Amino acid sequence: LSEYAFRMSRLSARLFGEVTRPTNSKSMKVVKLFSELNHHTYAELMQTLRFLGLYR
Amino acid sequence: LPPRTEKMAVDQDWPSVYPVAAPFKPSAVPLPVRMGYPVKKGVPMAKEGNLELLKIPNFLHLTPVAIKKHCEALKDFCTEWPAALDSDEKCEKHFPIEIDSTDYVSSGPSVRNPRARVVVLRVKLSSLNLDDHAKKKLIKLVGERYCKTTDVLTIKTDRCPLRRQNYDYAVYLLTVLYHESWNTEEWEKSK
Amino acid sequence: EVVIPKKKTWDKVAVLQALASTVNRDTTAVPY
Amino acid sequence: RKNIFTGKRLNIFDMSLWDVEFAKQLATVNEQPLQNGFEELIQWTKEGKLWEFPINNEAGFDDDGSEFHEHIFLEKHLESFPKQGPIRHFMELVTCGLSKNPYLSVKQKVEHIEWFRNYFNEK
Amino acid sequence: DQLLQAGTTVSLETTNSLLDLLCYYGDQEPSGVTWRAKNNAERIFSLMPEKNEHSY
Amino acid sequence: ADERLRINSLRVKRRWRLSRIVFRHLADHGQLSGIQRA
Amino acid sequence: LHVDVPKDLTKPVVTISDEPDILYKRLSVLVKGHDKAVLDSYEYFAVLAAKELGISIKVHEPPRKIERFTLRVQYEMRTLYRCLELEHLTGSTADVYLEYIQRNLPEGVAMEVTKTQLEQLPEHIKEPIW
Repeated sequence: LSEYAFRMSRLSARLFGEVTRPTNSKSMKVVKLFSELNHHTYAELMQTLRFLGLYR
Repeated sequence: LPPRTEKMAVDQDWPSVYPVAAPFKPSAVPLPVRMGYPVKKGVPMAKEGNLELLKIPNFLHLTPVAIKKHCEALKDFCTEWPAALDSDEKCEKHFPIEIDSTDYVSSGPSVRNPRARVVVLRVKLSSLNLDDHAKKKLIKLVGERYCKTTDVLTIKTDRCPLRRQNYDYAVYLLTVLYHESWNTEEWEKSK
Repeated sequence: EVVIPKKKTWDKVAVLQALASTVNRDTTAVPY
Repeated sequence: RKNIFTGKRLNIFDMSLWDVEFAKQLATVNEQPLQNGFEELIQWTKEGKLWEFPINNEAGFDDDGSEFHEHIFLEKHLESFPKQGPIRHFMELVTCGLSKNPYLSVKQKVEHIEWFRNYFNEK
Repeated sequence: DQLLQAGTTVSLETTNSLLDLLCYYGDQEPSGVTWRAKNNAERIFSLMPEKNEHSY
Repeated sequence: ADERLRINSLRVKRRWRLSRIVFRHLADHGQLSGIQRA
Repeated sequence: LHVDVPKDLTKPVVTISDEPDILYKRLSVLVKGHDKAVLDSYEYFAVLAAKELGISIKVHEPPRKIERFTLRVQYEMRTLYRCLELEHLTGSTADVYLEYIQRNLPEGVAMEVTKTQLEQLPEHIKEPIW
């Protein structure tokens, strides 16, 4: 790897917004972490319809 | 009560009977259509009460006469393609940059789709005013985004949530790439 | 010379209104 | 043999809840039942129940009028952190991660940064 | 009446709104009513301090 | 969600949301869209 | 209606703005469905509309996909495709055609419309900064 390729790559990283400092890969995990992100109630509805004379 | 198909003339205006997408109504469709795997020494089931005909997404509301009568009224909403652009040869000449964006139509309460934010800009480097050094730097800087066979640079932007923001980001990326390709560092001297 | 056409803007329900004016009333059917 | 709009006139001129209910009962004089399916679709579209066509998958969502520079360049919020220490490294990485998050608004990213600020300030 | 008992001064626009509501409904809740003497609207109209064109 | 993630950073037919028995019952009836048994 | 006909009809208001219209080189409409007959009928509908509105249309059938999964009891899902490439259509024509064909999208069929707009270079990039 020519050092010219090295600094041209880290310039590309600055332009496109990738991490300029190559922080290996184990500590690169938090980049991935931060890059990403009720049958109960329905039954008392059924009970309420029953009481009002509109179920079953 | 008797079905209203008995009252329909043979020269009726069918589009008025089914103005919009509506389910199969055997009392409204004046056809003796049958459907169903027949039983031994039997016939396919009749339309009245057939759930299988009710399960078909029928195109009764879209007949050729209906389609013509609709798209004749919809002509007022259209504009004309510029006649100067006769083929893709002039499209790639007068309008170098191609912006590809996608919309998705599913069925449900939510219209949102995460894949609708992606924007793809495509520009041929021959359309950009770069000298030898500039083109070399831009190609080496973009890397795989440039395909040598086609001379096309493809910048895909999806970082921002919306689509206008991604389009602006792609434009800004192209702008920087060009300007920083047209620049020589003190470092760049001794290649 | 590329003469880009002027954009035509129409109301939210213009297409549906056109399609509705495209079809007349049904004589053999009760109201919708 | 002359039309009713010609003749003698008075010649005396020359050229809240009340208003709300007045307008509401003006709405009634042209209140007829829907006459076909197209009118029903138009009525629901005006009420907003129906989607707009052609479908725009980002309809009704503007992300608080944010711009791309507010999403992609989030390093202005790291000024109060250490400028050259390991915390600078960790926060530069964190803002790089946030700037590549399309699911979050700018407000959520900045409050993440503020939580990191507060946590380090306590420590 | 509670605000009057508390000694709180009611703004003119508010009492105008009160008289609007009472007059339009004639002292009844939303669903003809014959005008009753000494009904609430008259009491409000008498109790207010400066009477403008809108109230009359 | 955010609070628990921050500290961590420093360091059956669930596909359709149905009971495995029920998915068979629904799919046999043709109820599920496009789930044809083969 | 043999006698009783509407005397005049309210044509919708379509105003010719001053802002220049968008231009689309291509517009690929990929429709996905569980049924081939529905896709064939929708293809006929869309093609007829495209011919009548003056839009240039070409249709093909991308390969079908199969999702097979076993709970022994084995189930299968079919996804069939039909791709309609419209070419050389402006912004308003494309918008109205899409509104029509998406409002008339049959049951169980989804759509993926890819639009390739033509644009010019920004004035910032015409010459280098000095």
